[PDB]
Amino acid sequence: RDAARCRRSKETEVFYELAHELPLPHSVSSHLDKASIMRLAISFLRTHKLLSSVCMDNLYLKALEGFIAVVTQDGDMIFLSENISKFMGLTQVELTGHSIFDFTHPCDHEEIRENLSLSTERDFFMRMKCTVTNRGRTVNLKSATWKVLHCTGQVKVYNLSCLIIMCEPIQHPSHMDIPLDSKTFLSRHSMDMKFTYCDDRITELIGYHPEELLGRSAYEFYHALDSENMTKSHQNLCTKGQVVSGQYRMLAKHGGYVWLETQGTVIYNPRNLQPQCIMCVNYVLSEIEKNDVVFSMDQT
Amino acid sequence: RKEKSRDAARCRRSKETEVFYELAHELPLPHSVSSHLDKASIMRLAISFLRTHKLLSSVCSQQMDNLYLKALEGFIAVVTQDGDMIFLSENISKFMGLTQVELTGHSIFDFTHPCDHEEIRENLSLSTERDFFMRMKCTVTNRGRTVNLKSATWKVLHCTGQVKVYNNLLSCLIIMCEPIQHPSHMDIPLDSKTFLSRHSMDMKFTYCDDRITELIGYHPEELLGRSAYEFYHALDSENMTKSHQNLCTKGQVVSGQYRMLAKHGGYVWLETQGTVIYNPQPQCIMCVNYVLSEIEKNDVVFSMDQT
Amino acid sequence: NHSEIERRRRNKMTAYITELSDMVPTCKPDKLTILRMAVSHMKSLPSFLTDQELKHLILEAADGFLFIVSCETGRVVYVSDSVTPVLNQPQSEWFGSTLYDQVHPDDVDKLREQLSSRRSFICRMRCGPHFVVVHCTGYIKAFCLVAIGRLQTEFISRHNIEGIFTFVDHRCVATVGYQPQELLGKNIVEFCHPEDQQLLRDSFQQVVKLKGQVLSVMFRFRSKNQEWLWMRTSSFTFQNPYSDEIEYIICTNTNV
Amino acid sequence: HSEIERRRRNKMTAYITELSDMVPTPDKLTILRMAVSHMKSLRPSFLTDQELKHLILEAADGFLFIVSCETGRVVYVSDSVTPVLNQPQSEWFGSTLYDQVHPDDVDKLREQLSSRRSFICRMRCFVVVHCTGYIKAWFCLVAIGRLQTEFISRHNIEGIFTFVDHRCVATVGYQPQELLGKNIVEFCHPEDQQLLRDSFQQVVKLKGQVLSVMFRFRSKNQEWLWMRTSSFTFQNPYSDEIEYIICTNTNV
DNA sequence: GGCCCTACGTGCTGTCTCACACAGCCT
DNA sequence: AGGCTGTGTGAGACAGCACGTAGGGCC
Repeated sequence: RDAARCRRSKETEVFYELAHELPLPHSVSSHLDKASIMRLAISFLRTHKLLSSVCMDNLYLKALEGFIAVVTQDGDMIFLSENISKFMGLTQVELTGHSIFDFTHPCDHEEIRENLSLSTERDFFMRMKCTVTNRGRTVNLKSATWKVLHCTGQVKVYNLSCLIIMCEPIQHPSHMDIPLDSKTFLSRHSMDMKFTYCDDRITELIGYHPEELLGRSAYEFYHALDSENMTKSHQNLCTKGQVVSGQYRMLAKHGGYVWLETQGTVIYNPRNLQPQCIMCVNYVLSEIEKNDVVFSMDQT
Repeated sequence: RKEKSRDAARCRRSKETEVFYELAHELPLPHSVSSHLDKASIMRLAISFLRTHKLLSSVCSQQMDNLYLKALEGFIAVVTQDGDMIFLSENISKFMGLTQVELTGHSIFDFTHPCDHEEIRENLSLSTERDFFMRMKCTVTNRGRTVNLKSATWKVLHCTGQVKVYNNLLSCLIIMCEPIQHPSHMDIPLDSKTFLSRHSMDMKFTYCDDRITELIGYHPEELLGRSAYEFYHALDSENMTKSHQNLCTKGQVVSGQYRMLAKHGGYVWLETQGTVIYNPQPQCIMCVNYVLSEIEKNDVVFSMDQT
Repeated sequence: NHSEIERRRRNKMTAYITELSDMVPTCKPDKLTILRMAVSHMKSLPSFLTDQELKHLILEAADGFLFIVSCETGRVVYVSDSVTPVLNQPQSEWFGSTLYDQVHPDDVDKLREQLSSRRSFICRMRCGPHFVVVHCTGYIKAFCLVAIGRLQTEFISRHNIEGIFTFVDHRCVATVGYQPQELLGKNIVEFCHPEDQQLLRDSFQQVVKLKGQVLSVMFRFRSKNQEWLWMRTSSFTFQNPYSDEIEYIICTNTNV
Repeated sequence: HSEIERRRRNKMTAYITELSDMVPTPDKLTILRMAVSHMKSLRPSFLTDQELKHLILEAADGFLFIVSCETGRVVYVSDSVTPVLNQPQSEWFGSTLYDQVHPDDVDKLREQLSSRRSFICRMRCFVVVHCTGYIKAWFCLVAIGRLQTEFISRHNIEGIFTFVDHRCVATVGYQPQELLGKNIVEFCHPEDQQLLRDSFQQVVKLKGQVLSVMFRFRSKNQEWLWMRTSSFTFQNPYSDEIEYIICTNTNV
């Protein structure tokens, strides 16, 4: 009964080492529970290796609207942006090494699993735990609320897969902060993509009067080639709650089309959490193109 | 000002607590359990009791009657259109441990797998028959061993029942959940007219019980590696593939009646209770088949394998 | 955070109070008054439901009936009144009879072993002759069995990738006039019109190549009477749900 | 208790094994010593700013550009604008941002530029870039760029035309405004009308999977063609209501 | 000022985790 | 005697709750 009383003290004296050496403040580095030390050391070594293989400066992260994230084949985040705390209530220290499958909705695991496996560009929507209340006060992880993140990036291989995803959030229409412009009109759609309340700005941009759109199905305006993309986006919106579309042509009132880009949202009832209606924000990327042709019956 | 203002608040709180603890006495529960119930539980139980009594008076309106619940092998569970459970059968403790008092009144979506929050939503909202599978949390292990909530293992239930609309529109769903017994721990006897099996992941015969020769006619060693889809009648292929998909995505299923080709012509109706196996990834699939009738239309020949 | 938990609890209590406000028929901005009124209403009205209501609730959902039999002799000791709406039989017929008599005379070997501690079996009983299947389930007590009873042109022809007849539905005896055995083992191209094999070959090579999508084509099939008739086909390749491999081609030889 | 301790021990063993594999150089005690020695040789944040830029530029695949808040002038632009937008740094230095975008998109940039910002424009190369940035004292704006025979036609349940792409001018010969309002069967061969009608009344029953047929299609000049169509019915993801029957007409 | 619904926090208990103590094994 | 597994211990931090006082808002 000496080694047990000696090695255990020896191990702690050693485990305190490999912890103070981490690139973190000494005060914080001295308060780790003998497991985060390894969880951080292994991640730091792996990201340094991957960094080495791949290999105004301090303004790139500040300019960015999202948080960088790295995921390996298993799903262990080996690095996260220092500003993740702003969006998600979690911090880099306590979320660097945990399996990504532990911080995602169970229904969305399949998409991530497919994306990780090896055309290298990737684009998917996943739900990640968030512990930041609407008022801005941080809350404990025991009351996490799901948040949708729009992720883009490309899979990479180093001398052994990897993934570099730059996730961003989607602004809520009712809590908008970014200023608008002269080419943005709001709108409200029924749960089956049926117009129910349209802003009066369409009369100047597209060519449809506000009273001529209330009731007609939305799918009867998108160009045929974009029907598949719009159906996929609407399905994602219905299943998740928020979606950002691509670039789908929209038919005008006298021919041609004008490009758009939609950032949908869903509003939930506060008495039974039954979805009420779909709210969308529409951008415009150009003017009327090919105005001397007729596509649909309505325009004729 | 402050001295008088605070005094009124104390009296108001005392009166509220007295009324709250007096209300709990009215519930149809023993005084022992009622006394220690917290206020929120008392409110939830009162709401559930009122709603269930209203439904019974509106829509659902003796010597040997108590035996009904005991004979039934499942547990009744009324679910409203908002996902709230307004009544759970008292015998739910045996199947899942969670007592009626603890669970009654809670939202159903909180006690089910998140991936199964769409099937329930579709079924609850409006042909007034329902037959679907769901995954519900459990706290009782094999042979009976209560544990904490955080150690819950999901169970698959064969939910059956019919919706019912009662004028206040409000619609209450009545279901009869039935857990599917694990083949590894069978408790009911297995009568003679039955033959066990064991298929691979993609539904290939890997091992068949010897009774198949007496029942159908195929030799136990004659069906190894052959895909099962080559035997089912072409009319039941849709049902069989739906059952296989449900088995893959939900652990266990109870496939509906279908027809399986036998030898020298004819077919025999079968009912299968599939069950996946999880390695402490999936490994293999077992089945507990049933036979309902002897060979029908022996002379007729359908497939090439029978010629 | 303590504040967030307290706010959530307060909101939940307020929502429950609001719900109870509407639930009470008699009822009013108050909380103590609303609670008192709810108590007063509950005064007018041990288990949540009496034993007389659980029976109705179970019957509405499961749609079954309770029956009792004796293991020694099989005589029906008692049958619930709900037997009439289910099996369209008066209580007198079931009462005083033997359960073995109320089943079609080939499933006796199941009930005989089952009756002679839980019981569960699938059998069929006469419908007052149409036969239906009911999932009998119940337990055994002192020795008697108590168990509720719940309740539940063209011819398809599979094919191989090459186009061989791997299955022929029994309807072919009338739809085409050929015995099922004759068509088996022979390529569908042979039975086609003298010079039409190009269309069928193209359709078969395209159904297996176009990622498994339904195709339709028309031709002139022969018959045992040596006549040419136009029958359409709907061909699509089956795919394994998990492995996602080609199993066979399902063709519905619909007749015009 | 026992299960939790066993899981913790297994996790610790796995971490030890992974750390041993990471190091290049045991008894579960020399491993930590070797790891700390290796860490001492290398190497306050996890990664340096340049190392973070090397990852941001590889993930987002954009660049950084600085513009003024007075006359849309550019002070400095990152060198990464060579691979993307196909242009040298000379043009993007001392010029005006309004002169490097589509003429029709000037108003959007003018309004957005005049403390966060976000918009979509099309810089010269045309491409689509999702500008995002903020405002810092200087006033100047800092933002990071970024980067993202057949004939289709819809149909109603009955079969009346409802939409035709502009490719009809070449695929068949008619103008897009001629086919609209006329049943497809009218343009089909009299002998093939039965097959097309049967397919059109069967596709609605066969919902969710495409159906393919073949027949003869007319043209501006009296003749016969061979068009293979893959028509599949459309249903709303939520309501599941039949809306229209897409017909991805193909020429064969 | 007359009530009455909300907003933050003292103290408490019953649980959660984590690292520290005896059993035992091939080199 | 070396490390390796299996076993129970005391201690800090926890969420649960109820109950306090208090602005503040309808008469």
